[PDB]
Parts: sequence; C-alpha cells; structure tokens
Amino acid sequence: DIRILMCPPDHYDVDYVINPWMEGNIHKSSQERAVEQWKKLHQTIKECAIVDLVKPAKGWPDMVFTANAGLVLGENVVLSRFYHKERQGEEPYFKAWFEENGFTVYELPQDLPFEGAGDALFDREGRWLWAGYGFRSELDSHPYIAKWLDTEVVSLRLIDERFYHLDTCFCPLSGGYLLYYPPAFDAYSNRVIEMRIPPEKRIIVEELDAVNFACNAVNVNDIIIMNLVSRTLKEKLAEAGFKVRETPLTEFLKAGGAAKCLTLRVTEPILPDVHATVSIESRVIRMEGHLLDAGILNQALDLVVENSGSFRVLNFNLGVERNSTSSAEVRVSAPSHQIMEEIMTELIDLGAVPPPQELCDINTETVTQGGVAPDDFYVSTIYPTEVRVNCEWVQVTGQRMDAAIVVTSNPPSARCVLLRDLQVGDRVMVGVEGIRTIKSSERRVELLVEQIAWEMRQIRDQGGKIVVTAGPVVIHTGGAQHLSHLVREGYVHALLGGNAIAVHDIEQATMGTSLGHRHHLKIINSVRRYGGIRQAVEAGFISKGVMYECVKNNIPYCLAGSIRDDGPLPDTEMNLVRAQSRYSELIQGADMILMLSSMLHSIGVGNMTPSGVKMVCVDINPAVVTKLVESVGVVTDVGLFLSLLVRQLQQLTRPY
Amino acid sequence: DLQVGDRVMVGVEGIRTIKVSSERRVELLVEQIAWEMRQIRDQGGKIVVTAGPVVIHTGGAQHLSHLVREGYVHALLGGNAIAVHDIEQATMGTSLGHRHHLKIINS
Repeated sequence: DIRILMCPPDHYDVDYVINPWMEGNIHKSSQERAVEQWKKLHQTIKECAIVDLVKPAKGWPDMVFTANAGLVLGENVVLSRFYHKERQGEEPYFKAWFEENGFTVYELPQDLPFEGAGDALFDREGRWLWAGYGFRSELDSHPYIAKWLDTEVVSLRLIDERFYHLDTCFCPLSGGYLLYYPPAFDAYSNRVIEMRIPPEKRIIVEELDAVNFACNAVNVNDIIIMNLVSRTLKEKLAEAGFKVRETPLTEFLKAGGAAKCLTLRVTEPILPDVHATVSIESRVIRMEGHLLDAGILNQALDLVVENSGSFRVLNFNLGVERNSTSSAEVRVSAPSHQIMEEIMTELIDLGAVPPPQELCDINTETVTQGGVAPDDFYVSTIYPTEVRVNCEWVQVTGQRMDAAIVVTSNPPSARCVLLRDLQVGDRVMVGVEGIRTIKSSERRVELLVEQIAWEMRQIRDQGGKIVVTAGPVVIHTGGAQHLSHLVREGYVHALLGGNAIAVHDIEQATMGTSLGHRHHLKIINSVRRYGGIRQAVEAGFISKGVMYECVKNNIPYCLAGSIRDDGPLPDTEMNLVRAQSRYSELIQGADMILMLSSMLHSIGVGNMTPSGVKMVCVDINPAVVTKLVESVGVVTDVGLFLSLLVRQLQQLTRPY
Repeated sequence: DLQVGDRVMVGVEGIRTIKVSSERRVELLVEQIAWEMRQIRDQGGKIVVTAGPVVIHTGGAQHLSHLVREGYVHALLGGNAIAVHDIEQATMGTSLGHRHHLKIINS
C-alpha cells in the first residue's frame, strides 16, 4: 500500500518571482494544457499507487506542488515553513489535511524555514533521510526533524539557484540507488554522497538531463515516472531494474516544478534500529572586534556560508558612543563535526568563544612520527595568537603562517614550529578550542612613495629592521644606483635575493651592460675565481653596485638558489632548508619589508613574515600587487619606484 | 531635449527608489548565461546585442550569425567597422591589408 498525495490545478497561475524559473513567466501559463498534463500524470501514478487528492484554494496557485506540503514519516508530518510569504498562506490548508487524515502534525519555528519533501528525501531503503539546505531550508532546522521523526538526517548543501530544491537534483531510487546531479552540490556534500552510496549505485545525469528536471521523478518499485528522458539516461536507467514511463509537464516548469514536485508520498517506511541522531554541530561565538563600521561581520558570515555552514545573528548591542565598540553574539552551525573546525579557525582571527562556559584550554597531541604532525593539528596564521595553557593565556612566539603550534608544559610556552622541525614527543596544538588572536598601472604612485619614504625615515631613525628582497628586475630597470644609495644611507639592514640579481648587478657594475648571454658566465667565473663576492670586492674587481655596498657597509645578504641558476656564485645557497633558515634569521625583528620584483621570493618571504611588519610590494604585473592596510602594493616599474623613493627620501633627510 | 518652461526636479527632496579566467570557469559562466538566454527567448523577451569588429577578428562571425538566425538577437548596435569586416569575410574569406576594406566599401 503506497499512497501519494496530489492537488489539481483548479486555481493554478503564475504570479510570483519566488525562484529563477518564474522570472519572465508571470501569467504566461495556459491552464488547459496544465490540466491535461496534470490529469495524464495523475492517471499514470494511479496505475502504480493510491493517489489521494486535496481541494485547492483560490489565491494559492502554487498549491499544486504537494511535495512542499511537508515531510511525512509514519503518521508523523513536519509541516513546512515556507521561505517566501507567497506560499506561507497555503500552509493552513495543508496542515488542515494532515490533521484531517490522522497525522501527528509538527510545526517548525516561524523563523526556521523548511520546504518539506522538496528538500527532504528519504533513502528508499529507509536507513536515513537526505535533507538539503541553502536556499529555502535552514541547516538549523535539520536537528529538529531528526528529533521529531526519530531518523537520521544527512545534510546536503545546494549551490545552484536553478536547483534550489533537493528533489530537482536528487532522487533516491529503490535497490539502494541514487539518481543525482553532482554539480548542484558543494564539494563536501558530494564527498558525503559518495561516502554513503557505492559508485555502482550512483546514476549521474548530464547537464541536459538536469535542466529538464530529470531528477524530479517519482519512483514506485521499478517504474519511474518523470518529465523527459535522454536516450542515454533512459538506457542507463534500463540497465538498472527500473522501467521509465515519461509524461509531459512543460506547463509546470514555468514555475520550476516537475513530477516529483507535484507528488508527496504519505506512506513512508519506519525502521526501528536507526532511532534518532544527526551529525550537525552548533556553537555560539561572540565578536568584540570594533569593526562594526568597515564590515567585519560580513566577512564572518560570508566565510560561514561559503564553507557550507549556517548562521543566525542572535544579539546585536551597539555602544553608547563612538568609543564603545558594537559587539554581537552569533550561533554558527555546520553539517560535519569538524567543518566547524574550518569555520572556527577562519573565525578565530576576529573573535573568541563566549566567556561564561565555552572557554576551554587547548588540546595537544604528542608527535609519534618524526617531522609529521598528528592530523587535525591547528594551522597557524600570520596574526599574533594566544593559547590557553594551564588556565592562563600564553603568547605564541615566532608567529608564522602555515606552521604548527608546539606547546611546552612545565615552562608553559607556545611557539610556531615547522612540520619538518617537529621532534618526537612534541606537544602540537590540535582542534580549534582555546585559541584567540589580538589586534592598469598606478597613475599617481608618488603619493604612495611619499608615504613609504616618510615611514622608512621614521623606522630608520629609531633603530628598526628593514629588509629588501631583490630580483634581477631591479637591475634591468635601472635601479642599481638607487638601491645602492638606499644601502649606503642605512635604509637596508638585510638583503634577500638569489643568484641572478647578484650576477646582473656585478655585470652592470663591471661591464656596464646587464641581462649575449655569455657575459653572465664571464662574471660568474671571475667571481668564483675570487672565491666569493666579499673577496671580489676587497680585491677591487667589483667597485660599485648593490652587492658592493652590501659588503662594504657590512649588510647581511642571502642568495637562495634556483633550478635556473646558470652558475652558483660561491655565496649562493643551494640547500634550500639552510636558505629558508637564513631567511627567517635575517627577517627577524624587521619593521618593513621592501619587496622589489621577485614574485617567487615575495610569496615565500611573506609566508615567513608575521603580520605586524609593513609589506611594500612593487610590480607592474599588477596582479602580483595583490598581497593581503598593513601591507601596501604599488603598480609601477620598480626602477621608477626606487628613483622616486630616493628623491623623496632626499627631500626628507636633506635639509642641508 | 529640454524644452522651455519644463519643470525639472531639483534637489534631493521627495525622490525615492523602488529599486583572464580559465576556460573551465568560462564554460560555467557560459552555461549560466545560455540558460538565462534560453529562458528569455522562450518568452516574448527582447535580447539586444552590441557588437564590434572583434567579433569578426576572432572567428565569431559564424557564431553571431547563428545567434541571429536562431532568433536570439532582436536588435544589433554596432558601427561601420564591424559591418565592413563582416561583409569582407563573407565576400573574400578574410578580414583586415587595408586595401580589401575600401573595395568592399566601394562595392
């Protein structure tokens, strides 16, 4: 006994803009064709199951889509709470029928939307219930369902506005089969779908099938009725024990709905073994970041949703004055236990768990494999972080992004450590609990140059670290003299570069011409003969240039090797672990980093730098200027940048 | 177009408003745009196309021609250049040296 509930198009029209299928189809449906198609489908489904009808109401044309009435399981129905107001008025008529037919009707909070069997489809075996969220259904409603229906709820995120309902891209079929369209779900939901359904049991549809609502199909044991099938789709369906019976429903598509949308199965099977649990995790967080202006909450909520989570802003308190920051508490939910981990790590950069009870200390794990952190280890960010050790806050030392946080217990410290450096028995932070943080080329470059020059003079006068990362482009663009001048006047306290910039600087210094390729080897050979850059300067072969000024004024430099190196200068470090160590050494205590046209180097040095340092990244690309107010990017030629910088620094340090 | 004696709204009072990618991502954007176009075409919707000679230079004459043929284009906004280049590609199978242009124009 399979019973299906339907509703005739006695008052069917199109008057909404509820979904992308309706835009442009207002009052553009002929009820004659609609009635003919509804009668055809009603008879076809009557051939396979018992079809109960409900009387429609005038003023509610979208009542024909009975799948949105609610989800029914074993005399229990969760009445729908529609997202838009245009279909909330039909909820009473549906509730009336459900109560009139002996169902234990449950209603969801008025603020918590759920659109029924259109967004909740049971697996045909009855083991669990797929439930979709994202457009019309809320993730925060999925635990309620599980609690009220005593079944498991597996959550799926819809990402395409065309398929805003689960039953438009998802159809559990008998035999444990799943007919679905993967592009309608995010990466995590597809991973879940594959985890639960074996590959032999998945019927993926091509895009052409999906756009004609192939997945919006009703299946009684072996027969499957749908709107329209591909020869390929029909043949693959025939490969399984299912026999396709097609019927036209084009008139209803003008309101975004097919055969499954016009039906609701009231005889749903109940398994006793499953009883009632759902995987969703929920947490409350508070954000005290003063950025109430400037939009901190918007990035928080976009991160939550884009990472397959949901949110509801609970309390918003605005201050009494421009001095009192506005702060708020937010509930964040996630379909997977540790998708919450990703959301929470991304959030940690701005706010911490609420004070009264949600504050835990940090969890750590011991290192069993040499140089391998245990999985789920917390990944450090650029921003300064504090860890809760022995109920006390410990500042993390050597803050770096893409590292592990290693904690020492008897002296309670926490430091950033690379994966390779991890020694056995080290305690690495794990999870997210207990961590907190604290706070078209450019036309008129010369304004940025004025700001940068003043900042450089300020940080130089007080003794502050300035590091310059250089590439051969500095030489190619006529910037040798300007960078050398910067080195003379104490504006360069460390130099990070490679083989190429050194050989080009020395070539322009000796022979005047930089960048036909033979001069490179002549210069490299000479410098190798002297045994290094310092020796070649002290002998008198290198009289001018950036490297000359670095050796003369005793400025430390590090030349990292490259696979492109045509000849290693004796100084060029060809072991890159040593080079990375030396880079971190020379970067330490820096206040500004001038990055001059080494893209490969600039990303690595930034990966080595903490957030507090101001990063000046100059290039014409201009996409390599996209580094992200604590960092400045400039879109010009690096030689021009250096010339303007030296001029402005003169106008600043030359009142003589 | 202002005619003498017209009463023109002034100030701010009383006015209110009821109001290079990889080919992989390009094909997704194209899927979305194509679906929107099919929807607008299947109703009495108007699609207007503004074209430049770049349509011809990149081998797109045939595709735009197909769009016009299959009823997806209800108006064309362009200039002299796109027309002369389209007609040149139709007549001689090439486009853009300058000589062939004028002969076409003269014809």
